[PDB]
Amino acid sequence: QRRLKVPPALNQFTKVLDRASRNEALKLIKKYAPETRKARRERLHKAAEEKKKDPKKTVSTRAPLAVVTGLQEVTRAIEKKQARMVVIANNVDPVELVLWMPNLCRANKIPYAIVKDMARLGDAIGRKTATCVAITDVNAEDEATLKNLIRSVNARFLSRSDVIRRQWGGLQLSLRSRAELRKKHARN
Amino acid sequence: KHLRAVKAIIADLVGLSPLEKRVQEFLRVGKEKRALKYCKKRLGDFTAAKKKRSKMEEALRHT
Amino acid sequence: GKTVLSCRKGNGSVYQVHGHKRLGPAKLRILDYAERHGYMRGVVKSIEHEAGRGAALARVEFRHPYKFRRVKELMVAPEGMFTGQSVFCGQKAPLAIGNVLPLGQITEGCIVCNVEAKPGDRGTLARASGDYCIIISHNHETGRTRLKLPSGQKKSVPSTSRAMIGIISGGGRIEKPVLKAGNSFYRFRGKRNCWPKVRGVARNPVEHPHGGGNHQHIGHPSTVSRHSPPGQKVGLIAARRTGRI
Amino acid sequence: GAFMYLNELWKKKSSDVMRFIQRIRSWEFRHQHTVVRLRRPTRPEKARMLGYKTKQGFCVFRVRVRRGGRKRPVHKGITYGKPKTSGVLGMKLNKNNQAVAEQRLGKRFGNLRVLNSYWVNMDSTFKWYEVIAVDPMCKTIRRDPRINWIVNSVHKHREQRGLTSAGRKHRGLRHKGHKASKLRPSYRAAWRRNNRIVFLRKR
RNA sequence: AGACCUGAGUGUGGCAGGACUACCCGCCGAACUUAAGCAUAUUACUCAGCGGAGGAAAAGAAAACAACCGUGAUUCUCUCAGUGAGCGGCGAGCGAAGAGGGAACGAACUCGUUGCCGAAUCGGGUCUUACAAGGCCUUGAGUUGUGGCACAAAUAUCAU
RNA sequence: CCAAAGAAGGUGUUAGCCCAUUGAGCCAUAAACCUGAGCGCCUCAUGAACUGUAUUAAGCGAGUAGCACUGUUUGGGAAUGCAGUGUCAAGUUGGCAGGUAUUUGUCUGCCAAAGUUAAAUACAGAGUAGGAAGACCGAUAGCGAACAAGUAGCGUGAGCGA
RNA sequence: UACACGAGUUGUUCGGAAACUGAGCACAACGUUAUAUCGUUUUGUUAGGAAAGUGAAGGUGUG
RNA sequence: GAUGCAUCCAAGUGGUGUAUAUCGCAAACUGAUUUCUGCCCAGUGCUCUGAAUGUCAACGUGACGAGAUUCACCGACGCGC
RNA sequence: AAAUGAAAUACCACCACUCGGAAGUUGCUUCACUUAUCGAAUGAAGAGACCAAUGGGUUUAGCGUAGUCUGGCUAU
RNA sequence: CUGUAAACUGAACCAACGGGAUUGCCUCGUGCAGUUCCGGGUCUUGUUUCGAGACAUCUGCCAGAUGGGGAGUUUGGCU
RNA sequence: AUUACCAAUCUUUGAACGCAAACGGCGCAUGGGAGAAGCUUGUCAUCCCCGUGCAUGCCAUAUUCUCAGUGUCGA
Ligand SMILES: [Mg+2]
Ligand SMILES: [Mg+2]
Ligand SMILES: [Mg+2]
Ligand SMILES: [Mg+2]
Ligand SMILES: [Mg+2]
Ligand SMILES: [Mg+2]
Ligand SMILES: [Mg+2]
Ligand SMILES: [Mg+2]
Ligand SMILES: [Mg+2]
Ligand SMILES: [Mg+2]
Ligand SMILES: [Mg+2]
Ligand SMILES: [Mg+2]
Ligand SMILES: [Mg+2]
Ligand SMILES: [Mg+2]
Ligand SMILES: [Mg+2]
Ligand SMILES: [Mg+2]
Ligand SMILES: [Mg+2]
Ligand SMILES: [Mg+2]
Ligand SMILES: [Mg+2]
Ligand SMILES: [Mg+2]
Ligand SMILES: [Mg+2]
Ligand SMILES: [Mg+2]
Ligand SMILES: [Mg+2]
Ligand SMILES: [Mg+2]
Ligand SMILES: [Mg+2]
Ligand SMILES: [Mg+2]
Ligand SMILES: [Mg+2]
Ligand SMILES: [Mg+2]
Ligand SMILES: [Mg+2]
Ligand SMILES: [Mg+2]
Ligand SMILES: [Mg+2]
Ligand SMILES: [Mg+2]
Ligand SMILES: [Mg+2]
Ligand SMILES: [Mg+2]
Ligand SMILES: [Mg+2]
Ligand SMILES: [Mg+2]
Ligand SMILES: [Mg+2]
Ligand SMILES: [Mg+2]
Ligand SMILES: [Mg+2]
Repeated sequence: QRRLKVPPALNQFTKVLDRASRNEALKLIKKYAPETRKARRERLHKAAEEKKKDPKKTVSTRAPLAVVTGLQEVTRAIEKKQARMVVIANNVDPVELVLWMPNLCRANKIPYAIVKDMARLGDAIGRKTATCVAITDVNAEDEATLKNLIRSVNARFLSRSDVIRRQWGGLQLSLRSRAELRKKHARN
Repeated sequence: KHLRAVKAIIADLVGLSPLEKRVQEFLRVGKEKRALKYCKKRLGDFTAAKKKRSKMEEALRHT
Repeated sequence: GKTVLSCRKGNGSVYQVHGHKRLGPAKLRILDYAERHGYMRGVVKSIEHEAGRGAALARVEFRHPYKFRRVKELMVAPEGMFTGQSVFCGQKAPLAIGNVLPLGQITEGCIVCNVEAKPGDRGTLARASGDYCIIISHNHETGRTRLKLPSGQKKSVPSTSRAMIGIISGGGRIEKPVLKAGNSFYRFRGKRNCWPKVRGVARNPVEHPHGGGNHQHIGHPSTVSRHSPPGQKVGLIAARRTGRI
Repeated sequence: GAFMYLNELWKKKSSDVMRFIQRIRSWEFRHQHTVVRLRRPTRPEKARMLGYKTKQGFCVFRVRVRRGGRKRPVHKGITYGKPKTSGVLGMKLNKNNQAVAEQRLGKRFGNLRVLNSYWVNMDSTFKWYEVIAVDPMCKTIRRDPRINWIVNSVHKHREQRGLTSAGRKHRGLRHKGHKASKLRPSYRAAWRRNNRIVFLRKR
């Protein structure tokens, strides 16, 4: 898949963010990561402890604030246009499972981000791997760091939307069978 | 109405098949009285020949 | 009818080469790194006689380039090669009578036996007794040598193949007449099981296309088509020129 | 939703993008064994609709099937009797590759209850179906009523009898009306039904 | 110098094979015979052959029939019907279906999609009289989706 | 004598009475299977009157359906089903079925390409468990076998077989 | 050599195996097959990750 | 001349000659020496050749009809010669 | 709508043309690839790379030609 | 310039280091004791090595020829 | 005690599964139990019994039980 003529739709995933803001993008996803089955079960427990002592009609609780980290939950965050910007993984085994993700984004004008490893979108969240993280509404503690992240990333994916969809990858020959093609223009 | 959007965003990255590509090759340079002879032999029936030959000329005014 | 003796032979049941008193397959030393970027010396220690072959097989030992052993190679013996000759088979090898220096590096008009068609198959062509090839042309722009096979049919092979220098041993075997059916018995008992040859015209018209009749005659022309099915492709197969010249 | 987009990529299966994915993935498939255990299915959209949940006790295999018509097995290519049966190469096997695929996996892995299978790739030589299999004795499968049914013992080799959808294809089921008047419930149940010589007591 | 991915290795916990085969399900599959010959056909979608389950199997909840004043899963039965159907060297021969009277039948359901949820799931523990339609600890699977709920421009969905 | 004379057998010969039977019930038996639960609690969920109010997106299974070929199958005949290869959709402005092909229309039914599902139906093969019968055969018959019968014996063997 | 009854076969070293290879066979794997009970298989297997024989630090009675 | 030839197999990275390599393999015929082995290539066979020699296969191309279909054509290697 | 021979015009849908040039598909085709495929060898036992248009993008640094989310930037 | 090339002329044999670094030691000059690289040439987008190569063979299809190799069947009546 | 019924025992094999097989053969673990020479009245040397485990394939799984990969990435 380096030799062949990679179509301009699958090429999209081999032009990922650089390590410059990729760690920053993993910084947000990490601190807005979901609750780890232990702060989840003791969160909805204070939804009874301070409700059983409550008089009535007051148990109201929700997820404090996190990033949409599933896949069909992310997709709805895009279709709803409620995901402020989405992060996408470089590689997933059935590649078609996220192939269309960076294309319904500029359909709904969400800033998307193809990032270098799904194994690094898992460590931040908590799973092993993650196909795509969506970072929806955030608290004013961190509107500064992402408002730039959206800018640092659409400068790489939305600003490039025209050249992306016309971009045939691959055709990268060997160092053995293309230094040979260097030693013959040396014979010229 | 909303599923149709899903079939035009998935029809955007994916592009056209070697039929719809080779059909609009005929339909781009006359050959329309036979573009449906192509998209009938290839595409099975003849009622779905028009609904696609009519859909590639409706894809040509939208270059 | 029944299947014919020729057709009834690629089953290879009884009609299968014997090879129990044979040595291993006789072939050049494996084309490793050493026979490409240099040579390696090897001593000829034993010249045996594989039952069913007129050419002497010379047991050549080399050193194993990588382990510490002495790997032992069985090669067909070019004529003149004796026990203890210190054979060289590499790139920079000399061209004495028995060495295996590469084919595009041997001088032209030379005499080479045990040549190999593909670069590495360890010797195929010019390998029966007394047989040999003459190098005719090198094409250094193409990198392929045209050597003349011991059948007149001169072909082109790559200039990196290997080839011994000389004539295969046991030359002149085919000229001593057999004089008796018993010396043909012991020839094929080391070879496969095809002797005696019953003439298909002396067979019954169930076992062969020629057999039958009140007289022993081939009923229809012996020259059969190239395309003819097996069991019919008997006689003169696709004979393009027929009969005494 | 998430399904709508994967389902529509695969419907546009002949485009240059999907046919690139298949041209590289039909290439590793040609260097793997016939039957291959997968961790995840290649087509989660098409697997999860065919009754595949990503719980424990669910396993997915690629099975490779050689393409082209079956050749009648007659010694020497010689067939005897009426020339009805004279052909040797043009018979078609009356059982589609997907059923054969599903039945390869059954003979091999007797501890699994094959459930379904789906098309994953085909080159001009082979054809890979991912067969969705179930471990009928993983406690998860045991205590889950959506797929308890397959633990029952009438489903031991439903693949071997044409009870899977691919089998239900070549059994002429999947047409119900006047289109299967002799197919129902089977070729022989109808055959026994139409060719029994019934004898009422009082005639 | 680690995660993930793809694979291994044995440790545990299991399973499969074998028998039986009357019936049943899949594939395969003849020929003798009949046609006063015979090659289509018939025998026969049969025998043998391979495979696989059950106490029944299979089928089964309409991409069904009808053309009516409409019927309403499958199966079975009588019947339609040896057919004014039809297939057929239009020969020998072959040959169904709807409807109808019945048997049976409290027979219907659940995934995927969709929308709303998003780990409420699963498994290892543990605690309880074994309570695993529950408790409470668990990265151990799982977010590449386990599980929950709703069924239509028409309803009422949805929370205390 | 008989609610018992056929569950018609045994007994030295032809038995209602000599024997065994058989009966309408009872000590009821474990109430370890379940009959409606009469239940019994320990726990567990899930049923209603509802205050306000939303779902809206409808979409509902693709190398699938279809088509072409050629192979089979069928009463299915310008394809009944299937298979293989080539081809390969559509999206409820829909798809399939409406037994003569094609195009153009209408109408009617239905919503394939995922899944489970009792009963009625087939089978005396495991007689497994239990049996009941007969215008049947009556020892060359009836199973090959009324008996130490798939035995003795035969065959290199598959098998054959008194 | 029939029938009946009763007896009768003694192993560190003999033969065999444990323990060789030959013609050859073919379990596995792998492939193929609707299907295998098919084929490959020591002149060395397998798209192919196919194994304690040794050497060791540490553990252990006890001044 | 080995991506060979002969050949097996139901099929397969299967098998046989072949552990071989034209002093070989496969396939025929005649039948030891010696002695010669004549003429006939019309035929039917093998065999090459195919520029042009004459003609064809689906496929591909075109035009026709609303469309099933019609009428072609590419005459292409082959097959004639 | 007057007004021409062997030919009738301004609110212009468009079939009205020997040629000129590239684009774009397509066959024909050789040129070079190699990565599929193929064959062989091998216990997969030493493959190519000084070296800079060689491409990789070269986290870069600029030059035009640019396109822009309209201070991020990239594309050529 | 620009490339791996330190080897027998009728039977010899070649297989488990030199140095520098790191830690203490009889220490730091000298060293006794674990250890690391060097070399016997650093990285490879990277095929095991070649060779052919979008041609093949042959993967699958159809098609046309050929096809007693094989199969099935037939091979009238009169007299 | 006999008969009838309803928890065991259940040899060698055989799907047969440690390997083999015209071998009542051969191992590898793992206990325990004989027998003894040495040796300290008992204690385990080979030798020899008894029993379990050990086939392949597949599934699940392992408090972070070990690993491979010029697959992906990062410190
Ligand atoms: Mg003959
Ligand atoms: Mg002949
Ligand atoms: Mg495996
Ligand atoms: Mg596997
Ligand atoms: Mg695997
Ligand atoms: Mg995969
Ligand atoms: Mg798993
Ligand atoms: Mg069913
Ligand atoms: Mg019926
Ligand atoms: Mg994988
Ligand atoms: Mg792992
Ligand atoms: Mg185990
Ligand atoms: Mg088995
Ligand atoms: Mg079985
Ligand atoms: Mg007849
Ligand atoms: Mg029939
Ligand atoms: Mg049968
Ligand atoms: Mg059932
Ligand atoms: Mg009747
Ligand atoms: Mg019939
Ligand atoms: Mg009725
Ligand atoms: Mg779900
Ligand atoms: Mg009596
Ligand atoms: Mg539907
Ligand atoms: Mg028929
Ligand atoms: Mg088909
Ligand atoms: Mg359609
Ligand atoms: Mg219709
Ligand atoms: Mg129409
Ligand atoms: Mg219309
Ligand atoms: Mg259904
Ligand atoms: Mg008698
Ligand atoms: Mg006696
Ligand atoms: Mg076998
Ligand atoms: Mg005759
Ligand atoms: Mg065994
Ligand atoms: Mg388990
Ligand atoms: Mg580890
Ligand atoms: Mg790695």
